[PDB]
Amino acid sequence: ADQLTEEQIAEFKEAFSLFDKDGDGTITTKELGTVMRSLGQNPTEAELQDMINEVDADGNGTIDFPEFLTMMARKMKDSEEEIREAFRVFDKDGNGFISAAELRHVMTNLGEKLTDEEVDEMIREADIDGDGQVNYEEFVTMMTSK
Ligand SMILES: [Ca+2]
Ligand SMILES: [Ca+2]
Ligand SMILES: [Ca+2]
Ligand SMILES: [Ca+2]
Repeated sequence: ADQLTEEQIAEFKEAFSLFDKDGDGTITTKELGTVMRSLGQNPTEAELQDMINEVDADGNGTIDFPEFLTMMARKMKDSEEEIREAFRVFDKDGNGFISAAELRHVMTNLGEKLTDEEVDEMIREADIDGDGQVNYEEFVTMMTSK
């Protein structure tokens, strides 16, 4: 159930507005296809009717904000949870920080051999305050939800 602040809904409503081109508050297959053709996609009509249908709670044939949002919050919510759970696997001593030895050790046990250099590269494309570690905040920014 969408608890959400005023900011992520400002994001979700923007997300919606870009789909609802003529602004009548609902997204049609024709409006969905346009967006998707725009982003380089190649869908069929049967495909679009299929997307509009799994989210069309009231079966009227178009997606409205309420319907759009229920679904976007469920997604966003499943994602935050799997990123939260992933953090738990790397941070094996619970300190709230994933260190190189942590990441290295885990990668090894995960079916992957990495060098000292490679690990530092990973724990450095995420590290925003040069301390040699990735905390949950830094981690969540790397794994932008999904
Ligand atoms: Ca519309
Ligand atoms: Ca609907
Ligand atoms: Ca740790
Ligand atoms: Ca850090």
